[PDB]
Amino acid sequence: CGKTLVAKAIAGEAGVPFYQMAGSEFVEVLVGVGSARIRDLFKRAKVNKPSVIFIDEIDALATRRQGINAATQERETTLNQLLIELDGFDTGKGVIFLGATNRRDLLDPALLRPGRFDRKIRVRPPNAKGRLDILKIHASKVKMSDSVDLSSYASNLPGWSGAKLAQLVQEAALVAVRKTHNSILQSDMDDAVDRLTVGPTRIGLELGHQGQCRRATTEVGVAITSHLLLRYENAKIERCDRVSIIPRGQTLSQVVFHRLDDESYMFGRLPQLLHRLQVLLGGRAAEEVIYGSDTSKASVDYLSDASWLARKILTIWNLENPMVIHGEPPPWRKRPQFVGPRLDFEGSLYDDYDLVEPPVNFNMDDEVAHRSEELISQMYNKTVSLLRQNQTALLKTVKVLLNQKEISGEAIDFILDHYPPQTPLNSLLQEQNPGSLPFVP
Amino acid sequence: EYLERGVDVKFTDVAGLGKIRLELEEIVKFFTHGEMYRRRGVKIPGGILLCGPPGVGKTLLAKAVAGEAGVNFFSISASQFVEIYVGVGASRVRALYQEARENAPSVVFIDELDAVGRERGLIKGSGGQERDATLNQLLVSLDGFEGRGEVITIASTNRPDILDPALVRPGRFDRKIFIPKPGLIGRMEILQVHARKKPMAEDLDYMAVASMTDGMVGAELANIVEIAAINMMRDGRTELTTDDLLQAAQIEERGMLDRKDRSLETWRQVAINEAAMAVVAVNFPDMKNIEFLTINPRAGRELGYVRVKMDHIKFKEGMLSRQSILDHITVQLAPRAADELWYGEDQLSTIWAETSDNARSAARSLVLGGLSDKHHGLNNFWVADRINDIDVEALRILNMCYERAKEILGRNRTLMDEVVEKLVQKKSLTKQEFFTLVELYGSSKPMPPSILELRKIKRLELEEMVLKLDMTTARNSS
Repeated sequence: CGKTLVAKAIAGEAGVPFYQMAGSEFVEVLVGVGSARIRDLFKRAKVNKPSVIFIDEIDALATRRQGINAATQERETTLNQLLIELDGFDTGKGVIFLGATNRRDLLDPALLRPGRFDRKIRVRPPNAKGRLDILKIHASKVKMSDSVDLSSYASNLPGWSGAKLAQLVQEAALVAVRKTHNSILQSDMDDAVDRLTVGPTRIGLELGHQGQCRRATTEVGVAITSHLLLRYENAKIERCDRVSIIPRGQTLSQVVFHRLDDESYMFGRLPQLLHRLQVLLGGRAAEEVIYGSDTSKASVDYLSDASWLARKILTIWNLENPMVIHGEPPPWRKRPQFVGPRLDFEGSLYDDYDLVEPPVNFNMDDEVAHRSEELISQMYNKTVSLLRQNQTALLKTVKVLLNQKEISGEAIDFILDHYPPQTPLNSLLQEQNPGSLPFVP
Repeated sequence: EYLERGVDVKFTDVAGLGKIRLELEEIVKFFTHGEMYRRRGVKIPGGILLCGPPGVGKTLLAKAVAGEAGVNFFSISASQFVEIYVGVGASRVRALYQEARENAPSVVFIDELDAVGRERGLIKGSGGQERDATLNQLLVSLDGFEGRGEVITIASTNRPDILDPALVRPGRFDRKIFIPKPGLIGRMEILQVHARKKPMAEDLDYMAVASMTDGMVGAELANIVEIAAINMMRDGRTELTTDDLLQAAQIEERGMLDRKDRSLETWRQVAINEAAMAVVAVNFPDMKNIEFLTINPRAGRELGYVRVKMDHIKFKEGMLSRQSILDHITVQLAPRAADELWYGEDQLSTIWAETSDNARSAARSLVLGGLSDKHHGLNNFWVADRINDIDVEALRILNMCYERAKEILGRNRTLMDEVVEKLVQKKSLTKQEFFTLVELYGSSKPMPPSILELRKIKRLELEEMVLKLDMTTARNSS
């Protein structure tokens, strides 16, 4: 996030000498040398007043004495010398000391006491306008074409740090070098996006024709459920960008979902959660309607996510109205991640907000389990009923995606429009090429 | 080596002293009038130990008592004694006490004895043996053999339970003084002394600042002084007033106020949440005095908050009534009550999920805290049926608080709409205008009688019944 860059800019605008030496430079094997270096740096700061002292990664020397060699004694002596020099600093001479850290939990509360670290500033990851401005700054160093729209890249890459935007533009430059491009095109920029987000494309590494039809069916069913819920009931859910079955990184297939604005990510209502949960079982709905009754293991993770969010609706948030006495923590924890389903609508899915207690009565636990089973089963019948009403669009999208190895959200929308509900499957089956897309983007 | 120079801190430099200051000057008396002390036959108590919350300035008290005593002052960190090598710490303590005895009369100060005063046999390592050796050496140099009658040790710890009872033995550490958190006057005088070095005004009232920042240590008051210097140059006024102090305290206890983009329905939701909390709180005795009401998001809390300052004596001692908790659970459930009564049952949100669990946790703590009436308290049983029934009463208690919250919030719809509109238009509300709106649109709140009226009616009933018994004995016998 450029905290070191922030301090360097402060010194540059202030016109004062900048003293940079990281926290990892204070660790040694011999004892007492680090405190001597602290004293030397401090007195050299007191020579040219005003001046700024900056210590990068201050938590290296300021590790908390966690209660969960002689180097540790050196760390404590350096901490004692630093706190003595900080507390003995008269404020009239204007020597400001800066400390950059990555984790507040491991830093000792003694420094957080007023008189040593009076000001605590958080450096939030840049917003859409912030990432826009970082892209403007970093794009002035490399040759840029007029076809690159950096606003979409700033909006579609949430929470990315400034160094990550720097590596974005650098890998775009290296991709253009690889393609021998005279400038950064939009295709190369998107290539850098898919290289750093999901990973590089492999060469000819494909499984059998059955190992790809199931993943394609699952991802296309999830996309079709999301698009149908957007089309019919006007859900507060995301939109499909593109769906792929080309292996990238360690994902054999991927469906891309846009990230919405965080203002709608605070008051998650019951209908929004129900439609997102239907979107989660869209994969198993696809396996059950396309393969009839022989489902596979490709849609198990979505099933687990649906099962946990049903419990979160029931126990943690207590959205229904029989009142419950306790919530339960997730037995399994999967981190919020990339293109797969968002599962971060309330900040995250697998994070209870310390709303759990140990249960005493074991007779209400089964009623909670039965309520969760009833909700999951009813919701499963509704999503399978809605997806089974459109078998033509689902089958055509599966065939087109299997032929092209990648489909777009606009192509899925075109298939949905050109295939209305309740049309026979023979209309798709009489075509000269079911996996043919007559629409040109 | 361990000797410090320029110890000019006195008792005037330190505030929030109280009767402890008397003991402090008693120590000064021990350093001045000890001739008649030993003439009467009193051995001077060497061990005085200050125990209390951090940031109260125990080392500042040490400097004050050393300056008032007028003797040599030694201030040694206890962290230097523990080391990976053995024997060197014992020699350090030996040199410390030898140079203290040579510099007699003197006072020696060691802070945070919990690092080296840990009970032996709690950690299995060479550091534990070194700690045991240093503890033994300091014990011997304190009381072991004759040779000290003039050197007095002062110590500052935070947790008194960790200390070795061998150290707590009289003649080694017999005087134990607790430094409490400053009250109302103590915060006043600490703010005064920490603010004497800066130009202040004559219309500056510290009473409101002290009552605003309740339950805080003297270091926090020094911090309030430190946020009385940086934030007035944004507007550029002439002299410091109490408004800046109030805003600095508000910033410190919660966080800095940051403004972000927000829609109208989000503001309405936060407003109806805060309205639910305040409106259900004002009709209850323990949470009646709501002073602030804002929906502005702060650091760590995107919600608003309601500020109340109940009596803080019954809460600490434990004299809170059973009805005082059934009221608080209703208060925590009332955000969900407003959400259900306004957006319907099918459109419950997740903004009240932080209070809806506090209510159920409070109910669970109540039912097994002995406060129930199932048999008579009886928070523990043996058979599984009664153990299962233990958690039934908590859910019925939540249900009855839940219906009570529905009834309370349904009685007050007009004032609800009014306070929601005011909260959306102004984003903040103080006690006066909120209470004015309450008086304009409030419903009837018949207060249940306190314990005094119940005692009086029971006493008069008992007297009339006993005199009835007296006449039914007398005129039947006479």
